[PDB]
Amino acid sequence: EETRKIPVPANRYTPLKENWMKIFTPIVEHLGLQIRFNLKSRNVEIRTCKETKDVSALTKAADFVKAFILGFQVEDALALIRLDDLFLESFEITDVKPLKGDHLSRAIGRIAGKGGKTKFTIENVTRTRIVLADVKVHILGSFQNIKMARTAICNLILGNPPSKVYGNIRAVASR
Amino acid sequence: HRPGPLKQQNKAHKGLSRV
Repeated sequence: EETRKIPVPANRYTPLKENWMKIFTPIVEHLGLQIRFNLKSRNVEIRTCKETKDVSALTKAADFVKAFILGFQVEDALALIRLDDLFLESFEITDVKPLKGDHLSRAIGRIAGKGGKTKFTIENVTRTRIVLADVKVHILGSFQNIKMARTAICNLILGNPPSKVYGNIRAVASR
Repeated sequence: HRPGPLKQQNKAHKGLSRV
């Protein structure tokens, strides 16, 4: 038997309650794995059974629920199950420049943009999914798309305006 | 042409003797 434990934070319990159906139904139907949610230790527990094939699905299944722990939407992690080369890379905003106080919140606002649209635009440029924590940034996609999204984000918080990075990333996506 | 609100323009910082 193979054991995977995925931790859940305190703020992720309610979206896990509201999205549990679309979490166990993809696993229990076509991945052939047993899943439960240990409330006593607060862990999503995944183990194999007698009806599992292609054991790497287990690994992807863990990454599946890991994405929903990190804040990603459900169907993106469904695409993580369906596709074969999808990865997530995370870094804090202060991991590339020392920002304090109101500067850090301004960096958060520059990543998100007004209405979220700037972040949304970068997604539609790079075919990736970007989730902002309080200070951490998580990018889900393939390797080169992760690199383009990470370069766009690192330019956005360097001080470059969202319009300039917007135009540059919308032009450089034709390669 | 007049740039719109979306265009980034920062407010300037203002700093003999009588004999």
